[PDB]
Amino acid sequence: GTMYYGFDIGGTKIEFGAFDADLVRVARERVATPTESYAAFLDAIVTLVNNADAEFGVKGTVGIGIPGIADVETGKLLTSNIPAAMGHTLQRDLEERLQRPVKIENDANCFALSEAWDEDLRGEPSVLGLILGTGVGGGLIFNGKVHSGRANIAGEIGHTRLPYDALKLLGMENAPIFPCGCKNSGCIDNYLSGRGFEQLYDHYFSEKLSAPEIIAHYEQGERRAVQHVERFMELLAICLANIFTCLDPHVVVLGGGLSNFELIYQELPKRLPAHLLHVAKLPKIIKARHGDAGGVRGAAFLNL
Amino acid sequence: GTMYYGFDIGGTKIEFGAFDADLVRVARERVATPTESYAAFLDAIVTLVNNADAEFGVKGTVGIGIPGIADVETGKLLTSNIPAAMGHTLQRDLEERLQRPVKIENDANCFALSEAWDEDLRGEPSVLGLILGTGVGGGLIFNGKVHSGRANIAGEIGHTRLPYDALKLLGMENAPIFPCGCKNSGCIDNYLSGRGFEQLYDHYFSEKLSAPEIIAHYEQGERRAVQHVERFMELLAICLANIFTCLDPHVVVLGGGLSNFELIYQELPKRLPAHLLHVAKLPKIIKARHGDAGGVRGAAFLNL
Ligand SMILES: CC(=O)N[C@@H]1[C@@H](O)[C@H](O)[C@@H](CO)O[C@@H]1O
Ligand SMILES: CC(=O)N[C@@H]1[C@@H](O)[C@H](O)[C@@H](CO)O[C@@H]1O
Ligand SMILES: [Cl-]
Ligand SMILES: [Cl-]
Ligand SMILES: [K+]
Ligand SMILES: [K+]
Ligand SMILES: [Zn+2]
Ligand SMILES: [Zn+2]
Ligand SMILES: [Zn+2]
Ligand SMILES: [Zn+2]
Repeated sequence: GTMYYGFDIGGTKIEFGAFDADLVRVARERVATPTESYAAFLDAIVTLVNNADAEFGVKGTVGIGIPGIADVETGKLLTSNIPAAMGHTLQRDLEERLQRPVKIENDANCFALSEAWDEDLRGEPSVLGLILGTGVGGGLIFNGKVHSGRANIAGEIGHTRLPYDALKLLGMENAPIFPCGCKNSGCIDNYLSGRGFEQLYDHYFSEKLSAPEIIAHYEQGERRAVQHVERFMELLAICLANIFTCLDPHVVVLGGGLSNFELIYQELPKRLPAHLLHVAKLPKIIKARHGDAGGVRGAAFLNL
Repeated sequence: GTMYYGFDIGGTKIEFGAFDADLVRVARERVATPTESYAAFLDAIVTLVNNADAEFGVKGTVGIGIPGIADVETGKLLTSNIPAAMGHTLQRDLEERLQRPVKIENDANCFALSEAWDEDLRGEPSVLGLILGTGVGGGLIFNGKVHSGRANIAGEIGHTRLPYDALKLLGMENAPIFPCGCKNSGCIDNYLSGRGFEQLYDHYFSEKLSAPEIIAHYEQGERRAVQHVERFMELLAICLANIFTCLDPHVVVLGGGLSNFELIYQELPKRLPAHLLHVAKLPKIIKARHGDAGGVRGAAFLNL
């Protein structure tokens, strides 16, 4: 039988998953992300493939989802989330030290592919998978196929700069201009992420709270948190309206930590129309149907 | 046999074209854009279909390209460029008068489809057709098919707001914030168009010159025009790099009046790398291969 393996490699932990011909998840393991050695990164992955090869008596197709980009020419990763990985040719290493073809894909692309494979979305002309978590990431699907881009950068909406209307909301020349991991400044990755949410609160209120704690205070109706959340929802709507005016997606699926903030699903539909073109219609906006598993599933499904 | 008609309806004139089984253009007419009634708009179009039906002894497939958007639900056109058309159910009114299926498409979408049908681009995974003219328009092609969007708004990059790095180039709180036809403000349609090029020159130098005259003065090395052009090319690179970080197109084809400013093909490749991600690669950037005929050809090729 056909087995499909998937890996979701994150900053803090690696997640492994195995799916059978019916796509039933028959294995799930989480090891910590080995950092400060790349010998140790590599090992963790080939470890899990091997264990699983034995345990099911086969060697199945392999897919990897990682944050950042495999250079379309050299094969080397830009991934400032994973110190241990950066600069290496991850694909090639695994491809021989495993005796079979390895597919590699950006994490947001895996997420979008996982969500779009749902029966409900499979025939939509376009799907945008948006991760609002550690960073801001996008996966573009057109007629069921990932658009990965000339250099594997398609959907890197997190490294676009705040638009004018967002800057105006945040005070124009007084707006906080956050530095970015890509080395540019004012990229939305640092505003609409969970970390961006926290940095914004701290900028206006001079207190170093976590997103969950701000949100808890919001649910208690506390004044600063209510003001922060109003500002954040308007900022989110402005930024997304700019993106939707370019992409006009049929369905937008949200993932990552902030996708669990339920107010988003109420506030986005109310706030987007003001920033969209007058003749625009709202996309269908939905919370991820597979929770946190999109990375693993999409990585495995690269070899469907 | 098989004839294909195409119409390119602009602000100033309507252009008609007819193509045979081999795609040889056997007819070309240009009538003025009737704007004092919609009775007169409609007429101009049905006129030319009829003439051509007779003269070739057949009535073939019909495609129309127009600036703006036919409502994906009702059929009604938003085009503030064409007063006479706005609000009406253009498709239906023509689908009966001629007794056959009539396809309608945005002008930038037709342009991109016309360029993408070139043998050179036919198997490119993506093509962005970009019009820099009266306004700024984009046509998105993925694996050879137009992405028209949830509400026919895909590629409306002209109605995205200037990014932070563009505002910084133009002086931040001192940057000119131009009003837009869509009723938002700071849309790039009013900066990167031929009219935007003119308004920026006038903002900094208080003289009302046309784009051609500014460009002529640039070619003479004159101080103000050289300063303006340097600023404009940097603004163009910044805005496009933001868009390319989202879309990552394999090929970018430029059309419209400003696409004849040859300096763009030299300066864009030099200036884009600074504003793209470090791992990004330049798209193939090319001047339209069919000159000013993309509207007509793409409109005709809707039925291909
Ligand atoms: C180059 C880079 O680090 N960009 C990443 C992006 O690839 C990822 O999809 C997103 C969400 O995880 O976070 C970041 O914005
Ligand atoms: C809403 C609107 O009028 N947008 C148009 C766009 O449709 C067109 O493609 C572009 C280029 O011609 O100019 C404008 O930006
Ligand atoms: Cl001066
Ligand atoms: Cl220059
Ligand atoms: K992506
Ligand atoms: K368009
Ligand atoms: Zn960035
Ligand atoms: Zn507290
Ligand atoms: Zn606008
Ligand atoms: Zn002069």
